[PDB]
Amino acid sequence: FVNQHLCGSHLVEALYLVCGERGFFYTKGIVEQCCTSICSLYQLENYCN
Amino acid sequence: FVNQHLCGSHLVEALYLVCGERGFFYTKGIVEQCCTSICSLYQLENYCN
Amino acid sequence: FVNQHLCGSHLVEALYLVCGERGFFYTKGIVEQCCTSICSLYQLENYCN
Amino acid sequence: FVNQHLCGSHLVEALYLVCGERGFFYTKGIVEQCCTSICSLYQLENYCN
Amino acid sequence: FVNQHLCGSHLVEALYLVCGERGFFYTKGIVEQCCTSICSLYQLENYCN
Amino acid sequence: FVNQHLCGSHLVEALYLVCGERGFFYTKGIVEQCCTSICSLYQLENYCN
Ligand SMILES: [Cl-]
Ligand SMILES: [Cl-]
Ligand SMILES: [Zn+2]
Ligand SMILES: [Zn+2]
Repeated sequence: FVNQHLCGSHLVEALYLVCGERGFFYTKGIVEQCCTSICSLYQLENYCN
Repeated sequence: FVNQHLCGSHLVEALYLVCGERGFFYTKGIVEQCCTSICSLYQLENYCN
Repeated sequence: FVNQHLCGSHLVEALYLVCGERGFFYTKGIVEQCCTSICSLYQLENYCN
Repeated sequence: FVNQHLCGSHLVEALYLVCGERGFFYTKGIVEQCCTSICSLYQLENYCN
Repeated sequence: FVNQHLCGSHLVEALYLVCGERGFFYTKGIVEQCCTSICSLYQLENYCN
Repeated sequence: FVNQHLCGSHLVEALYLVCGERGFFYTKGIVEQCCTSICSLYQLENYCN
């Protein structure tokens, strides 16, 4: 599960893009949620600060 | 500021690489510190949660 | 621009995250808009086909 | 269905690099071609505008 | 194969960040190593110039 | 210089896409060449192992 590491890298970019200036909180956590099936941008707005 | 937005993208990848499994909190306060001047990996490690 | 070439790299990534399977058209003109001032994800969905 | 999404993220960067000033067209479909099997940079030029 | 190819992309970004101005070296021998099991920042320092 | 640092990140991505499995030696001289002026795909192949 370098697979997990790789997914996590993309997830933080996606979080960055969705959340913008409010920023976000990153925990794996989230990755466990979003690396099995794709999380929508709508779903990602949920992890913004 | 398109420039900070671009820099922020690199900054969140760097934070992800350093913090890894610990995860982290991303805020404007880190962007202002590390996208005005370059932060070492040692410094970013201080923002890992 | 040196700036536009790098900015374009980030822009195509944002377009991909936003448009997903719908896909998109990248045209150098999308860059003239979104690399001078920041385009929101909402704005970018407009370039999804 | 994350492996494909992760791959698609890299493919658009490759397209960006190969096509340059020409721009390119991105489609589900191009990803199934180039994320099932590795496409050479030569192959990718086919997707440039 | 595509996964290894993709993983290598993340590996060189990690090496760039870890090595900084020293620069770095990699081979498809090192990519195989750090993409089968995850390499620490410490292990990655081994590939700096 | 933060812009040199950021450009360098994109350059390694490009070098990797071009060199793939062959690998490369990444040094200051290459960032000075390809981050002051844009390097073509042919120019990048010059740095592959
Ligand atoms: Cl940049
Ligand atoms: Cl990946
Ligand atoms: Zn990836
Ligand atoms: Zn950049």
